[PDB]
Amino acid sequence: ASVSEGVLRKKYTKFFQENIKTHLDLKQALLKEEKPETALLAYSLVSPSGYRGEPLTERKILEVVSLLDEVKVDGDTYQQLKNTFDSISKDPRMQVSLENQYPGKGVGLLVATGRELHKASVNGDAEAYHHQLEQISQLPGRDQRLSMPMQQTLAIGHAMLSAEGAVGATLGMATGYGLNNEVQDQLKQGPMSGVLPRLEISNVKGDFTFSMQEPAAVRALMAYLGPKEDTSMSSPQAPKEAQEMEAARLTLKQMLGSSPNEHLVPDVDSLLKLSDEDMPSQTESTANGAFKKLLSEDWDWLMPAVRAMDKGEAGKINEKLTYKLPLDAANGRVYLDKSPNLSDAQLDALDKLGSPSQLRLMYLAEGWI
Amino acid sequence: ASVSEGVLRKKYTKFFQENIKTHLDLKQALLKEEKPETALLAYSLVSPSGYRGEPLTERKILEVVSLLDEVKVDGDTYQQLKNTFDSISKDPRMQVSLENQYPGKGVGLLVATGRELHKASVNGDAEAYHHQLEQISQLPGRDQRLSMPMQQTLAIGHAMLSAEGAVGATLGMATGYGLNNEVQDQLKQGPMSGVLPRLEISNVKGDFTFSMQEPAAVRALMAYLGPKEDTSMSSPQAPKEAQEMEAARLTLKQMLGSSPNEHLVPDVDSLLKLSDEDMPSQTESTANGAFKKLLSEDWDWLMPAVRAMDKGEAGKINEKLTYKLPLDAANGRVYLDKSPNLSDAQLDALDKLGSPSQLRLMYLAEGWI
Amino acid sequence: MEGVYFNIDNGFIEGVVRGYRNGLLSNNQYINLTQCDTLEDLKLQLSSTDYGNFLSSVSSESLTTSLIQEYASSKLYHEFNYIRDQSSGSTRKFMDYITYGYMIDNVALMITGTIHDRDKGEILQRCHPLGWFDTLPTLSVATDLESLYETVLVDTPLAPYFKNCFDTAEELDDMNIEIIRNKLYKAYLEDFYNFVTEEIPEPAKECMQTLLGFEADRRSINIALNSLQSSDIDPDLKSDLLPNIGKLYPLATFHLAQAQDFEGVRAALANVYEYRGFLETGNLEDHFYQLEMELCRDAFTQQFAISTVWAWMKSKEQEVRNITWIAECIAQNQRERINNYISVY
Repeated sequence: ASVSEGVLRKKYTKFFQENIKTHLDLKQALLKEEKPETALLAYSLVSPSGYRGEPLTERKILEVVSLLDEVKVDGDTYQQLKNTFDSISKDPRMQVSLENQYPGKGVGLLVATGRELHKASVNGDAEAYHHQLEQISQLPGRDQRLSMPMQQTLAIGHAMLSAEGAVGATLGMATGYGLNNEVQDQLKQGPMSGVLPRLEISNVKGDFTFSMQEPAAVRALMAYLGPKEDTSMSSPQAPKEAQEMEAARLTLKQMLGSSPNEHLVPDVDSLLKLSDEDMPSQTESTANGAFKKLLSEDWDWLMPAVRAMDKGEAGKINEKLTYKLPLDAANGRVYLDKSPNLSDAQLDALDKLGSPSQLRLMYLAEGWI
Repeated sequence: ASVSEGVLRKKYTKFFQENIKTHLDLKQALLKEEKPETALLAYSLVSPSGYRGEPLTERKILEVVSLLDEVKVDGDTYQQLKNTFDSISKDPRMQVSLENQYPGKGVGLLVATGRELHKASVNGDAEAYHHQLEQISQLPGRDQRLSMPMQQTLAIGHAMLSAEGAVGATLGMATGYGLNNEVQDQLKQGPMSGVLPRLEISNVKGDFTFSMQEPAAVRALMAYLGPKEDTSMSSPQAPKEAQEMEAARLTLKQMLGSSPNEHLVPDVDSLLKLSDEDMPSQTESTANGAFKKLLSEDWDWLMPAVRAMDKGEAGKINEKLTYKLPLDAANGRVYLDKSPNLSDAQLDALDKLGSPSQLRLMYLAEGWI
Repeated sequence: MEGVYFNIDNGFIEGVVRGYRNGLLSNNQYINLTQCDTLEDLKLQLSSTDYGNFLSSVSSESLTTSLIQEYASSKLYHEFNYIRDQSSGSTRKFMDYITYGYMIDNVALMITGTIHDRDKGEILQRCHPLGWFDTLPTLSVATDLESLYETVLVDTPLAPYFKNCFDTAEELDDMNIEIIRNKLYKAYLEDFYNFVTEEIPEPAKECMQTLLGFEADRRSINIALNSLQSSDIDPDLKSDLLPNIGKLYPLATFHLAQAQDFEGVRAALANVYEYRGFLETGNLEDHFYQLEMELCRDAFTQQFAISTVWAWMKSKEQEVRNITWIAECIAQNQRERINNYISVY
């Protein structure tokens, strides 16, 4: 109802037939019709980074992200995303989020193997947590333009880190490469992520440009959309620079599904505790322990529990999820059942959350709650 | 709709009962009815070669090609073939085609075995290419009088060369005959080729006569029907000798299904390339690579793809040929499918050919394309 | 060899089944049954055979074709139960495997009658008393196929055969029950073929392999000729109904699975040599019955073999079918097609 991609490289193959290797003199070749003002909008994805600081300026995936930037039918939903990005790119608060995920821009064989079997299992769980999360935003009431490609990027990024865990554990066990490029070529097959705008950054440290199909720029965008608004920056008392970067911030936080009351501060650190005043308020702390139970009790229970909660029917969770599996016993097949044993205390806490925001479920899939 | 043979040697057994061993004084015995002018037409197959240069003049297969020359019901289709042959036998261009297929008319054990296992496998493929080609001319829109016995002759000729490959590979491996006559007697069982006229040749080098149920005279007839007409030899500017041997040439080339625009120059040589001006024009070069894909992915895909192309439905080839076969895996039967993965570039080139000519498919079955 | 260790347990059983075999009707006895005028003449004529004094103590006026086929089937069933009681070891197992194939038909019949809201006692009769399995009348409750299976079918010997049947999960109608039953009989024939391949000795092994091959081939041709009715069936959803045993599976069940019209089935069977003599002529069922009786006749030439039990069972069933057909033609005054019995002896 909100997203429909394709993989037809033969419908518009004239843009990829000749050896076009120049960012300049490509807008005339990208017109190709009697439409001019809307063919420049698909060129706006690569145009601020089309000259400054890039190698060879036309990599073979930079055209398919610009060809399949389908603005031909609809020119409203992508323009709203383009009016919001580069309006979000003004405060240092987005920029300090784009510096935490980055740098500056014998018995010892049993230990080093276990450090990389832990890496292959954490990233194998977290990749599965985004596959059952791209079918929660398939349910009615959600949206798919911002929710789908944001978490399709992360599921590709966890599939590569999980592959590097046990390829490294194999080459260390069989000793005490070309396999990482074979799996990198394999995960680009099949579908591909929807096009989001470019998120250029210009400041006193230079003029930077990130990609938003990188798993580290996605991971810093959702950390920006976390915290609630304050008493400042949205009142008309301060018309200075705030209302064009705060209403652009809240129109993405609502676009996931998070109301401006919802706080959602991250957790990962090297410290013991986080703080005192930004703590979850024991109604969602009881509820976050119920969602973690649904992630780690079955591979298929998070989607029909959110579906049962959008209808306001979050008290029938113990009965709508029960199903029966067989068991060979000493008396025969018995057909016992598996139910999520949600207690009444955390079944009540799922009621006071009206619907889980998509931003809350994506912090949960990254281990930030 | 165009051919119906038989094998009843008891319906007209009076012509083969007595020991008739003379070509002369056989036309009175071949009359056998109140019909005279049409019984001479069945005698015209062996009559120009009935006296000059032959051994014993009545071999036991030369009567069954003359008895089953069935002109009793229809006297029009064979007469049109007899008006065309010996009118084709006038130019040197047919005669120089009938001189290219003719002469003038330890570790060394592993090498000599591999030269004859290559001979048994090339001729075993090319025999199979004519069995699924005698059911393409069974489809509606084709004809069977000239197409069937021309390529039934070749499939017998490849079955004997394939038998000589591994009989020779057996007697060389078991050392470092009567088996070739046992397989020659076997391939004359069952059906038999339809009767084509005799193709006599008279020139300054002598008076020759070939057979057209020999695989080497068939192979030189289709090399003559290949090239297109020129600006000369069909215009009324040259009424000298051309229009009776050029319109006889084009009425066989159309009888296969080849329009006079179609060129189809052969390929086999001892050189690197062929020429510059007779090259295929990249619409059929892309299409000939699509037919070679259909010959060498399955034993049953050439006939339902030509059948799908005569209807103008040559864009649904990827879906009308897909079928599923089982596969024992580690999880059970899975029933995966096999499809001809024709790309869109060579699926378009099969559209610009309206229908494959039977002459094009027979060069393909001989490796000349 | 085969005559060495066989008789130790099976010599008495083999001799008694050959004695049962010597009472099969030959051609002259069927002609004498054909020449009867009324039905009491048929009773008196059957009295001078191995059957005799079987319709004694019935009546002289309550004699009906249905009563004759009931008693002629009950004599068969009592003889089979005697031979099954006198056995042990592998022969007892083999006869239980003979029983399971009728148990499958009773399952399908009871479910189908339960759909149409018929009586328990109506479906309990005409329900083939050899495949009994005590918890059979409980199949008339709880229409849903799961609520049959998780309650009563797991404790039956038909429990390992529903490994495919849980694909559709709704209430049943007349085509779903037949899809189920075909999957049952497929898994069943392959279980019994792999049983014969590993335990039964060799001269009985080859005879049972060719008889099971013919059973699988007959049911494959019947499913291919009944599946082209008014429905849309994926060849993936039809090839799970044709058994992986027989002389037409390695490649000829493939063209049966991919076939649309009657000519597709004719072209599919055109290359198997024993077949393609069947579809171009009349009653297509009589060819299967005739070929089954010829194979069962060829099974009685091996002496140290327990294929004799299966061959005699099928021959005696064909004999009961022939006597029922002759009794119908006598009682209904329809003597035009009375000579369409199938007699090989």
